[PDB]
Amino acid sequence: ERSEYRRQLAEYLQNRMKAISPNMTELIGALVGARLIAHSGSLVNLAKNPGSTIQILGAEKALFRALKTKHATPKYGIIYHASLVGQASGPNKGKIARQLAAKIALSVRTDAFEDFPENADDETRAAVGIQARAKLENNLRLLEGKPLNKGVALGPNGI
Amino acid sequence: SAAWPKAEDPALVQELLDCVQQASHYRQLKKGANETTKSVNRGTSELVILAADTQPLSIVLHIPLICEEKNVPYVYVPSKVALGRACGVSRAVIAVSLTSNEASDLNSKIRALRDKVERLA
Amino acid sequence: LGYVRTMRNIAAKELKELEERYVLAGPKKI
Amino acid sequence: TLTRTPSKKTKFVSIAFQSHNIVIVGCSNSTICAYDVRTGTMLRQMTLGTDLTGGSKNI
Amino acid sequence: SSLAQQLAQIAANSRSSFNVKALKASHSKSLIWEPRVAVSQTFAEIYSQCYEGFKELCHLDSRFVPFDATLFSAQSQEVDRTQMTAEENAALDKRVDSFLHLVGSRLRLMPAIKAVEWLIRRFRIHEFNTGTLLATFLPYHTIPAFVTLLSILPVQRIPIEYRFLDPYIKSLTPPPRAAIVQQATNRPDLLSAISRYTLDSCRAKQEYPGLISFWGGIMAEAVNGMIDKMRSGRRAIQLENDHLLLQQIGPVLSEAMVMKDVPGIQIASYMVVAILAAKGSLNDNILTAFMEQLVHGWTVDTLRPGLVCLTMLAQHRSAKQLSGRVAKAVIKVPDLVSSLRDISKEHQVDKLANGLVLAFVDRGDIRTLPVINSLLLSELLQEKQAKVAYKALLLAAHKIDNIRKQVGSALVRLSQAEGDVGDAIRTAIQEVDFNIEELELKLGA
Amino acid sequence: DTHAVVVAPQRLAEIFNAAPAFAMPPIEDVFYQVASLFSTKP
Amino acid sequence: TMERFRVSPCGRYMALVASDKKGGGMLNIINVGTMQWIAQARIDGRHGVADFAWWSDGNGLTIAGRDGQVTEWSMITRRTVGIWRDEGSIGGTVMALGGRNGPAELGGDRWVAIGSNSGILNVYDRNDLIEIRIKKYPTPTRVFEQLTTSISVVAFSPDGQLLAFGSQHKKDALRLVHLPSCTVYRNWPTEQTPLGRVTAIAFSSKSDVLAVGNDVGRVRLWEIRG
Amino acid sequence: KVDVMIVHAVALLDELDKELNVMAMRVKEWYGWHFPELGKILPDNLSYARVVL
Amino acid sequence: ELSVRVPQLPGPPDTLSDWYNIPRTNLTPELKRDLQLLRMRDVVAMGKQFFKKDNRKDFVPEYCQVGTIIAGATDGVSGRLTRKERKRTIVEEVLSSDSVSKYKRKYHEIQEHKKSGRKGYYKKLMAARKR
Repeated sequence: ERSEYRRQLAEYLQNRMKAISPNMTELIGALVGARLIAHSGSLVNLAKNPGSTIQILGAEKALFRALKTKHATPKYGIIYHASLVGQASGPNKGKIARQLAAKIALSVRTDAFEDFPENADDETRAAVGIQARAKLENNLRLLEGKPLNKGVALGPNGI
Repeated sequence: SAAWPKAEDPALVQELLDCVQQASHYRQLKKGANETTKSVNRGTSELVILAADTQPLSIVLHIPLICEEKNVPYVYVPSKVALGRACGVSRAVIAVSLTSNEASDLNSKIRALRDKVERLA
Repeated sequence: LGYVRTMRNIAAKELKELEERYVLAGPKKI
Repeated sequence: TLTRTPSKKTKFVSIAFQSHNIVIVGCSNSTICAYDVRTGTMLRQMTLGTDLTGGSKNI
Repeated sequence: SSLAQQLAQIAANSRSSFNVKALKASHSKSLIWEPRVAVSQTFAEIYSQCYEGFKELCHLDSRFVPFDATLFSAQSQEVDRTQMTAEENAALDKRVDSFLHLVGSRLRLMPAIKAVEWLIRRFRIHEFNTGTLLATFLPYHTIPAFVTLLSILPVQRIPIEYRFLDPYIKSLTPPPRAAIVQQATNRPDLLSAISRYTLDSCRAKQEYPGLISFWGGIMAEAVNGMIDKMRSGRRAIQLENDHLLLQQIGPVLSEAMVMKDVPGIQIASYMVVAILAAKGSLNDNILTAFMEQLVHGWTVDTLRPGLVCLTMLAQHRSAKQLSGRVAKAVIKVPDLVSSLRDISKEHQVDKLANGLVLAFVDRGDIRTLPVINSLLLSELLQEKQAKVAYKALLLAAHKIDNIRKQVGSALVRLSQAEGDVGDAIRTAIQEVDFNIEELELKLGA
Repeated sequence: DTHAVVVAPQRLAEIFNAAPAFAMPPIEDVFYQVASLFSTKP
Repeated sequence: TMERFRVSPCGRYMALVASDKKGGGMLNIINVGTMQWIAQARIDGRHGVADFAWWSDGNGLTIAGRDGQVTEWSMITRRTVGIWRDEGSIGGTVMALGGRNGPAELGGDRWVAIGSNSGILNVYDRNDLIEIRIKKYPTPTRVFEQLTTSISVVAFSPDGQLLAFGSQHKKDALRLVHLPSCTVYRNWPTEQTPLGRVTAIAFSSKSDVLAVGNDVGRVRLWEIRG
Repeated sequence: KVDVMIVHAVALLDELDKELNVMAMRVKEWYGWHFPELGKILPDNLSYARVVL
Repeated sequence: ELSVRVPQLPGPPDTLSDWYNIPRTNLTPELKRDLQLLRMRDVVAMGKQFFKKDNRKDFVPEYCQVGTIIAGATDGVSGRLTRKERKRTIVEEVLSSDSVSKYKRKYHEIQEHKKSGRKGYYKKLMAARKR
């Protein structure tokens, strides 16, 4: 019974996130969006954050440890358990984390400050999220389809 | 619309972009919306110039809230491309934030410029 | 630069709190 | 108050209306500004040169 | 170390294993099974599993039944390829190439991968037929089966054209289309090998849309990069580079444009011709050669893509008129003007329509007059092209020595046209300064 | 009068790199994409 | 001063920028055959007139001032046809105006090219200025941001197919641009093309020869052949 | 739209995941006295609770 | 049923197979302080408790794991460190313990015995001669 209630709570969290912030829900999804809203406190409190802040929300202990001891800061925070940074591998993971955090900052500012005529469909209420997700998936597949370095193909002699 | 401290007079717009170019050569300038937000939140920012040609205008509307909380003057120029190549960027810059220091002719220009922005408000 | 920025944020918060406390401790009125 | 000039040294010396919503003002800093009364905006800043008859460059 | 070089060439050219560790490694190379299991497998276990795979493949498609008798036979359990003579080895190579062309369409399926695993583990196709196997796995260069084939391939057995794959064999990642396309623009041998593989399949009618789209995309991007390389600015070098590009391309496009039975490869060759005519600044006789072969080549299935590519080819020509047979088969086109309006919504058909009207007027046949009338009242030409076309029509009327009756009927209809075309036609009458009423009453009396 | 169409190769590489060779749109649709890329209509 | 002037293509008139900046520049227009003042065209700016160019039919002239305001001023009606703004120019430096088959009431020149002090040169199709009403905010056909320093020279081909624009303040900063495609030619100038610090350029009358003269004082000539 | 339900629901979701994990481990140790090999067969605790049911 | 394999082809051991996979030492500076303390634990209990003289050239072993005593169920009133004494490292526990003044006293006696006649003594002799 606890599992059934937790499943319907996850469905409710998804529906309420698509109600509140359709752009960010179209970008990363309802659970990671709810984690970001939770850490920042509110939607208009998340919207006042730069993209570099939204990149490393949640990784703050490692961040301030590294900043105070002149180590190297963490590359991402809560954003790591989104969908779109999990397809990459290698340094393209950190590059996609940067780009995704910037698009999340734009989408949260749009979902927290833009007005709508109240007869506005959800497909046009999540327009910035749709456009940013399509562009960001194109940039991800370019970063993954970057070819490897050419080499000299040697014969059996060494010639 | 939502850009109510608009700089519409072209003499004032030319003065704002000339001071932006001088601060850019002094490396006293923070370019971009995220870097502008960081400078305004940290409180090092003396004046902040947003652009009104932003196609979703709501992606720079959070900076008026932080400037109302931190009491720094913000103003809207017409063209983001003009702001961009005023900073010397070769991109479209939608928000810029120019900072202050101990003693400069540039700091005197900053004080006079925020007096003119307070005349707009 | 990152270390100096964090130390400057901490020191600016300390200055704001100390200046508030100093004003609270200690042709004006017509 | 509709608007004010950026420069504090601009003094308004004459005013005449072109139509119901367009006000033409002369200034001391060699300009003839053309404001629009409803929104308070500025259509165009006509200008005039120096005076080359004597000193005092501002017409 | 000239002796070590001669012995290295001998050891690379050798084919059969001669010590026990070499036999165990060459038997260990497999697609499906891990090497620790694939060492200890006799040829009855492999034949049982892979014949279940071939039974599934032969129930899917009908045409695997000769390979049921020759390649997947219970006697073909036992045949060693290195003990037969050169003609037996060559006939076995022909049978293997035919099976690989046949199985290339279903290669994402585990039955077909089991059949290829039988060929690899019995006949050693990864060593003796590396060209055809690597070419038939090249359209699937984004899949783990291609990663495994790349893992089991010998290094020195790959042909010279596919030696871009060496970093992707050293680090087991699938190669990208950028790498394949860049090696296609740099080497003519790789582009010739891909085009030769797909044309040798399409002559045997074993095409599939994945292979056709693969070849069309890579030859399009390769001709794009090849033109961007061949461009030089010097006149004689750009002449020689256009000639070298045509000598490297011409057989492939000259076959794939008139391959009537395969409309997919015909449309892909039309795509390559459109890129070659737009981007590469070619000559007028080369473009009339392309147009004449397209005109000889189309079907009903590729008629509207053929007309799009024909609009681009005729648009990028410096001459004004079309060379005969083009206009003859466009007479044979069913719905010319309505199709050209549907194209001119996106593609600027003006020079094609102008050359068509001029080439019809240059015929003394009188079965082209509905097409001439429709093309003139179409609103497709410009005002100057309409004026010079009507001037050429009245000059042909003056040149004729019935015929003049239909000519005068067409001329009075064109003079009594309704809109801006009729305005320009009467203006053309006023600037040729010849009266309407002379030929009017001459044809009416 | 017309000239040779200038097209950056990254656009054509995007046209063909949008999908693998299998599970790509049919060659009529890809031909219309390439032709509308190389169409000189303002 | 009489330093900056332009003779009309018909040869009848000649315009001289009057050295009086004061937030807006004027230019006095002189009949060539009698050398007498016949008109005066005044535009509003911040430092005056960056450059100007006569129209191709010879009547009006387009005056690009500093701080981005560009003004079409006719000779027949002898007042301003219109004012538009360059896109995002913080200050104009040079302008050129060429081609054929443009708008009939704006001189019949097709292209206008305006180079600013940042390094960016915008090229506008002059059939896009007509909305006689001029659009107050036209968009460029192409924005060239290849040169990094302020655009010092700009010159159209007399048949309107080439556009050469160059900056003086960098060694070998000259680019050559096809029209109407608005594509920078990549094969010239190369790393070893001896341009120098380019101070003046000039296309031939048949547009067969480009002449480039640098700050050292050396003219060099290039046949154009297509 | 108000986000206090968002922060409360996600804190509730984290606490529910923790308590559900500890109660599932408890029913594993609580039924492993009667059938211990079932915990090795089924590693998923929801299906373990369903089999106990 | 039977799938295409994933080809996965591209020194000292990481975990000991015979000792139930003790991980190799992540030689952090805190673990290095702890290991120096363990080789100097004779000095820490100042003569009240002597230890087995194990003196290898390298005090850092290859395989270590920093753990914590949990609980003896028979003794829980005095055999249990309180909340203000459960510290992070071992050196923090040694410093939070007593006799740090005893270490400082022994250090200052050693410092006097080592500054006994070295160079301040000779500077004082030279000054007394020059006066």
